[PDB]
Amino acid sequence: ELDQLRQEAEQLKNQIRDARKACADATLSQITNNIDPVGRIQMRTRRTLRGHLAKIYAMHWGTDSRLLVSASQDGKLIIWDSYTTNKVHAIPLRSSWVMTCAYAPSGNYVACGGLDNICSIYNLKTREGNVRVSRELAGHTGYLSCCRFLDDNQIVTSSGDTTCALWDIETGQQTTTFTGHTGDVMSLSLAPDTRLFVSGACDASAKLWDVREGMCRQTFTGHESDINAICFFPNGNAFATGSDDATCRLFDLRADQELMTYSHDNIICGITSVSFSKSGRLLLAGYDDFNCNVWDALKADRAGVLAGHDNRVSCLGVTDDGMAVATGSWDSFLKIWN
Amino acid sequence: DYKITQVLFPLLYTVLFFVGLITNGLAMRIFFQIRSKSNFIIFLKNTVISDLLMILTFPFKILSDAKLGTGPLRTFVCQVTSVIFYFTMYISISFLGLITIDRYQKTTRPFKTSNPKNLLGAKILSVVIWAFMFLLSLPNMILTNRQPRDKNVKKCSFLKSEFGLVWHEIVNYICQVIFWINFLIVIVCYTLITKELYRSYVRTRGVGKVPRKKVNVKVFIIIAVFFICFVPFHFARIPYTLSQTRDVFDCTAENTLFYVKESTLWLTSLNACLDPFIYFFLCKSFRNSLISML
Amino acid sequence: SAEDKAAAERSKMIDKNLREDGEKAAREVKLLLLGAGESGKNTIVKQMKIITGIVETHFTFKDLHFKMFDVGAQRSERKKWIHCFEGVTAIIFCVALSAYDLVMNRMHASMKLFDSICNNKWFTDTSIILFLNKKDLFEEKITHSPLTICFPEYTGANKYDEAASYIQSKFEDLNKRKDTKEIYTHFTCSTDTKNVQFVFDAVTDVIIKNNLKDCGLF
Amino acid sequence: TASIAQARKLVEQLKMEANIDRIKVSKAAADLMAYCEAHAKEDPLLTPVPASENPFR
Ligand SMILES: CSc1nc(N)c2ncn([C@@H]3O[C@H](COP(=O)(O)OP(=O)(O)O)[C@@H](O)[C@H]3O)c2n1
Repeated sequence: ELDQLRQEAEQLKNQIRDARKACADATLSQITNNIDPVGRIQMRTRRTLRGHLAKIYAMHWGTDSRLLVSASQDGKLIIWDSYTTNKVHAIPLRSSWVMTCAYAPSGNYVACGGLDNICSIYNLKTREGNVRVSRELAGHTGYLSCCRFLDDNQIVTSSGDTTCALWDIETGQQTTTFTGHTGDVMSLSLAPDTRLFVSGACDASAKLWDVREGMCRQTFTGHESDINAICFFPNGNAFATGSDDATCRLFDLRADQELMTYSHDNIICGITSVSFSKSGRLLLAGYDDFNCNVWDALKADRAGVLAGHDNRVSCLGVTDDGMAVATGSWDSFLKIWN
Repeated sequence: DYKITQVLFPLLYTVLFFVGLITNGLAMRIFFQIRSKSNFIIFLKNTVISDLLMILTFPFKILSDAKLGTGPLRTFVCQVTSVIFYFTMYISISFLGLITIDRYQKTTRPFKTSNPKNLLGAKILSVVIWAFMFLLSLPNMILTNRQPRDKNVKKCSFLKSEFGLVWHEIVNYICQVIFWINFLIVIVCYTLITKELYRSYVRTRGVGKVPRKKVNVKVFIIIAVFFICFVPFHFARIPYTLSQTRDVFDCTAENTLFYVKESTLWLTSLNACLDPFIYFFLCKSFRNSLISML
Repeated sequence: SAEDKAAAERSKMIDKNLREDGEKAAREVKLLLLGAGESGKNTIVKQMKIITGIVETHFTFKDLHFKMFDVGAQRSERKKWIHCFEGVTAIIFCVALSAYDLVMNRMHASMKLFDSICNNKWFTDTSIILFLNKKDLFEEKITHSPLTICFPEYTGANKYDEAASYIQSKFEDLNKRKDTKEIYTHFTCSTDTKNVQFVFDAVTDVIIKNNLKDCGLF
Repeated sequence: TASIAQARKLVEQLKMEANIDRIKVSKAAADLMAYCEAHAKEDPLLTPVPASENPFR
């Protein structure tokens, strides 16, 4: 019974590993020698957004590439105007422990959550007066790792309860439950088509999930440590996973292969945030060595360093058009780089 | 002509100078690197600035003392360099007292936080005391208009007018009162701080003793530095002021008077390089920063 | 430029409000509770605190505002969210005195939990307010059951005063720093305004050290 | 039954996840490079744009 099932699972696992090995005929780095590397890239702090008074853990850009939102442990979620360096909004949080921050594609709702197991979504319009509570999703038993808005009526939240949840804003209750992981989830990102999103947990694997059906598409057991940073490639056919062993691994969906990794001797610390560029050529990762790295997604070499912070990095963001990059590292400060 | 051993004496200063020249330098980049988090940071920055000014004034003093003409260099040193050294050392005294007061307030009232308004008030007080010391030192620099009557002697007590002399005596009296007030305040506040730490420890831990002596041995270092390097100078300052202004002391007493006054002045000047050392020995974060620098 | 002026005025007002809120938060004391579910952690809460993963308890003592935090409902990995408790005034660790023979022993489980908390990179300078609660039950339980079954290292005789004092010292040796972190140990009692009195003193002690560490005295 | 239901679910999921169609890694790399070169011109990060039209100057 149990022994037979375990043996069958092991046999099929080695079979799928052999199939993946046979599929990988040529690595990306072997054929990347044709393209000219971008080389050194210089990026400076254009704006220093200094309004927070605690350790910032998460942020997100708007679709307008101008209005962002940031979350720290001061119990304040601050919607910032990156252009004029002003606070468009500042909304108090009932729970100071917040680790996620998502912004609605239309810009009307903003979500925040953390150790309180409750994802609070607040309306940014509030034409009737001051800001007010809009929705409070309470269905998770974990620390509510990350959340992402699909639209004004759907939000996907991955929590520390080893499960993911897709909710509905109008109903206020969980609609879809994603149960494929063995360890608790830490971060997830949505694809451009908002129909197939990847999720990273601490069991050293990244799992795909469909919004409609809810079943798991693909699983990548590439890393050997906990995965805490993940983001989609701009096309939607690839993504990157960042673990605490200084490893950023690129995984393709259709190929379903371990493609290429950011293994370097200088980096020994962990990773917290991973993002991409508008064209996807630049992969912007955040390491525990108090500065962020900008790797070339193809040449497998480092291209830029964002050493302006004085603490562990927690949140990275890149606009849809790649106009600017926002970095927030445990110092109540946001830095804008171009 | 006191003795030829005078030439040996500024050598101590240069031994005091070179190391000092780096110690404040070590405190120049580390103290200013961190932001103005509290009033103690501002006071420490002002203190290290005063120590750097001391280091800047030292080579002029050693050049005047070792070998130099009365006209070209001794008058310049006695006119501005000496006076700026004195009021900068008084500023360092005042800022040490302010640091002690801040520590006493943080110990007796731990729950009170430092607001931006408090930092602004501390900066205003720093500017006010700086301007006050400069204002009292200005007559000591502008009233020395008399030309050197004698070239053989190096004592510049005659290069000052009668009103200059009476204002000099008034400045000495006022600064002695200020130093005594600051010294008693520092002693009282440190004793109260030690008492408060002992009371807190016996309330929380009870009859423990091993860590209780850790704060006692570090507080005494500050007290010892402020005592053996500032207080003997002010014991010997009053007779020197009386000898310079009045003629109540005879000729042969001037030798030992100058000897003890200049030795106490060297002890006071040692504080310029001592304060970086004691402040790095006290705070562990400064040691971590210094190690990371190397 | 009327819109720009209005935006600047709104930003200035928001900054003033945020500064006021930050001052209010810094004036208050944050304490993190840790331990086991059956170690008596909930006993301390239901004593005088008149005023779902985190149970936030706020009470005022001697014109000082406190904020208790409970992580018992967080049934996940601790190291993925234990870094969010930076800057806490102290850690309130509750361990039961009578839980030395319950079964993989309860005391060994608490010591292993205490070892990770006391020797982690996130609480190197954060003091721990150790609580050896349920001392009343420890009086009638020491005689029946000795500490030999928990560990053979207890050469001393089994007595209520001797065992409780010695088991207190069983937690400081787990601390490797012993310089930046000070463990405050107290035995809870039913005396009115006595258990919370120690917390106020322990918070004052660590704050004084914190208020002097940045002042150069430590 | 309860101790084996999760094992059955896991093995069934791992079995039916292997029925998807997979392309060669070379084709995926070619598509990634083509997409990178297609939007390379319209990428401020790769090509530093002049400050005249830069909204962050
Ligand atoms: C506020 S700055 C200050 N404070 C004093 N207590 C002072 N006592 C004396 N001075 C001036 O310091 C310089 C040299 O000190 P003195 O002991 O008066 O004369 P010397 O024995 O030749 O050094 C002269 O320019 C004096 O006018 C002082 N300057």
